[PDB]
Amino acid sequence: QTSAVQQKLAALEKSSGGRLGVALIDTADNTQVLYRGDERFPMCSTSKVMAAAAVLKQSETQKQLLNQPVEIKPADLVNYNPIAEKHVNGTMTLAELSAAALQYSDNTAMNKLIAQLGGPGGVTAFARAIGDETFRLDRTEPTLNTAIPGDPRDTTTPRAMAQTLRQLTLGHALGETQRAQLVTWLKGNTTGAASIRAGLPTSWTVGDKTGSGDYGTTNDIAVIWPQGRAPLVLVTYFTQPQQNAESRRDVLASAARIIAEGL
Ligand SMILES: O=C(N[C@@H]1C[C@H](c2nnn[nH]2)c2ccccc21)c1cccc(F)c1
Repeated sequence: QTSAVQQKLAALEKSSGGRLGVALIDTADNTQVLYRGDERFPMCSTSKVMAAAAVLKQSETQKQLLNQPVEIKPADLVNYNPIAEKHVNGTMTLAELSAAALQYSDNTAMNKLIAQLGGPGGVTAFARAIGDETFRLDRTEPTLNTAIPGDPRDTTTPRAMAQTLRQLTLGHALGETQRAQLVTWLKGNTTGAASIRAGLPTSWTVGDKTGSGDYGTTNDIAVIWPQGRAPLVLVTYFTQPQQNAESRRDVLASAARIIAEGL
């Protein structure tokens, strides 16, 4: 069946020039709204949530892991590294790398998380261990953002990512202190005000992780605490036909607004 909310999302998509994927979980009743919910989309930097969560999981059996120093060398810098470049020829702890990856979208920090997990397949292995059979990470930064249409590498579906984000932030995939740390990091994101947040009432509290890539790929995944309501989990993925297409964060805001008006 096609719901009123799904028809509004289809109209938004038709006027956007691209392909839109949405998954909402409303934890008030566990109901879900999906739009292209089982189609694959390139995750881009939204995958940084899975990598940070995997390191948090490791830290449950290594109390000092998040304080372990990691060498940052000049060769480790990639294309966008606003935090890591200040520490070249020095060190950052895994907590510092996680915070930089999540809150500033630092790509060198992401690569250190991936290396701590043994490579992209270690992030995928963590996803499988928490019940996500869909997520796949295949490459490091920056090439995981190529976002080529039809390419399965570094993709997931909106339904899978929403379920996983719920388990990580509101469920019990992580220990309680680790879940709280992940939520704190997401709530402190610096990059998200133009994306899902821009479509929601301003009184609501949001933690989110954005992503952007080639093909105008514009993504956001969020946990939302509405005024007077149980939390929502919302994934909005968007990608366009031309490699050099511009970012469209307004499309993600519009999708979130449609979702919020449909509650
Ligand atoms: O790594 C890339 N962009 C990051 C992704 C990161 C961000 N965007 N939205 N959330 N995080 C960000 C922020 C500022 C500047 C660059 C970047 C990329 C994109 C296309 C092609 C490519 F080979 C790499």
